[PDB]
Amino acid sequence: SLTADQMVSALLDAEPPILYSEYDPTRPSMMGLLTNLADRELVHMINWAKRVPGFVDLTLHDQVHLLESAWLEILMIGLVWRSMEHPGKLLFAPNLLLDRNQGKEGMVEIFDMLLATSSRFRMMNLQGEEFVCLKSIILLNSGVYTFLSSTLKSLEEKDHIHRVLDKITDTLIHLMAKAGLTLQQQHQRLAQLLLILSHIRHMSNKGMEHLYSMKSKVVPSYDLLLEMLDA
Amino acid sequence: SLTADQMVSALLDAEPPILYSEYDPTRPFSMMGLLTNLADRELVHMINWAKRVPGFVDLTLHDQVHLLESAWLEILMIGLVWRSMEHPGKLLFAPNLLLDRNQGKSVEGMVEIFDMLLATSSRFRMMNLQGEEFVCLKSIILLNSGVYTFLSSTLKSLEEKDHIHRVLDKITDTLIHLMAKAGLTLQQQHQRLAQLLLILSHIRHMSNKGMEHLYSMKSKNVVPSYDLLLEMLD
Ligand SMILES: CN(C)CCOc1ccc([C@H]2C[C@]3(C)[C@@H](O)CC[C@H]3[C@@H]3CCc4cc(O)ccc4[C@@H]32)cc1
Ligand SMILES: CN(C)CCOc1ccc([C@H]2C[C@]3(C)[C@@H](O)CC[C@H]3[C@@H]3CCc4cc(O)ccc4[C@@H]32)cc1
Ligand SMILES: [Mg+2]
Repeated sequence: SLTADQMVSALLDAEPPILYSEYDPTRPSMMGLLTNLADRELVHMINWAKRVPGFVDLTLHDQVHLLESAWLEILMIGLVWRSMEHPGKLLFAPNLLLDRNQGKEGMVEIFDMLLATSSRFRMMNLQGEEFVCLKSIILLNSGVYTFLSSTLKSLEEKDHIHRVLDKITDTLIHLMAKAGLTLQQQHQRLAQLLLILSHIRHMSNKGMEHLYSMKSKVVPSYDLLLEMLDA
Repeated sequence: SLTADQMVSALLDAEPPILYSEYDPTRPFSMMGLLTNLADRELVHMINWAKRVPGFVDLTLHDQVHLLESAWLEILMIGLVWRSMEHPGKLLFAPNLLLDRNQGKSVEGMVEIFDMLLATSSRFRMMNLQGEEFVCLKSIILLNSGVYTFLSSTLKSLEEKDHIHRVLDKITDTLIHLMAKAGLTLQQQHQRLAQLLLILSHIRHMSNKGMEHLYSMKSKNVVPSYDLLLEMLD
């Protein structure tokens, strides 16, 4: 029942904080810093996911499935968003801005992919309001095709998810109309934004490939995610 | 310069044929071998199709190879999902190779992917995806999949990226026009456009999982090389 303006207000209000890397800056490695940062960001991501309109209407199992599918894409879109005003570098945290040379485990290709994404956001002059919409779309869409369930409940859950996704589409279009874009510019920009999400999916897949290769007891389990969502 | 109708006409005409699996149907019924040979032959036709997608051959041959390298398995997959739409619970790899979920388990690499593909065809059916929309989506995959990974900012590459995005914009216009022709409201148009493009993220995911398996095989030419793709495009 939320208006487009109310949807934007809700998403802006739900935004998680920007966290810091944990290292003492007076002291003279990187994977441990990034892993600890991501570990702390995931806790705040669960809080954010619960404030995305329609997300807590789903079952806890479906909430876990969506977050299990989307968490690294959500970390990556956040990283790209905070790196937009840092050409050629990635702002993992305010105290951890790395260039491509510093990027050289698992980042041989991904670093450049992330840089290219932030470059594209810059080319498009992506707005904060648009960004939070995109991030919510990732949460709701990434796992919606892989519930592996044809129960009556699951059919209803998928319908709900797509209704909420439709509302966010309406909201994105509304933001563009507010800005004075023509109808043609509106549907072109909508398409351009959603097509970037495929690239973010690609980057997450490559990132998840590395995390699994580590064989470190480093990918959040279903049961960990379930514990956090119901806490 | 193409109009929306002309863009659709062009894409419909560029459509590759549906190929058959190569096995003797009188012999006892090898699945990965059959599927690989099928895909090998499909890829040859895919290159012909790609060259007929408006705007594609305007690109440098290097950039054409890069786009196809990025997109080819996605394109095979959306093709598969399209020709499986009217076969719930099954995948029509070829007209003489219709596999169900149980048979899917006989296929290495498909423990999760088979169900993912089925879910996509189910979603296409629920949306009543039209042929005109399908060819638009397939062209979008070709142009979009590799456009952020050129790893070049030569003046030429800047121009190539702009061109690609202008063509992508035209296909967006074309999709919206098809929906308007069908009498959808403006709200329904932008909702459906979004629904269609969001499925492309799932298709990328499936391709990445498929590519993971192909690389795991450590089989020469089971992933087409850059030079193989270049030889076919040229
Ligand atoms: C969350 N806990 C439960 C599990 C730890 O997950 C992690 C641990 C480390 C990262 C780092 C390290 C990588 C995966 C590299 O290898 C290849 C891509 C890297 C990503 C990039 C995205 C990203 C964004 C962030 O803002 C913080 C960390 C990271 C990552 C990302 C997620
Ligand atoms: C093209 N030549 C140069 C290289 C061979 O590429 C191949 C070889 C075999 C396939 C098969 C086997 C798989 C990858 C499984 O493993 C996991 C996903 C499978 C995909 C599914 C998509 C697909 C669609 C087709 O219409 C024909 C084959 C296939 C594939 C797909 C592509
Ligand atoms: Mg704008």
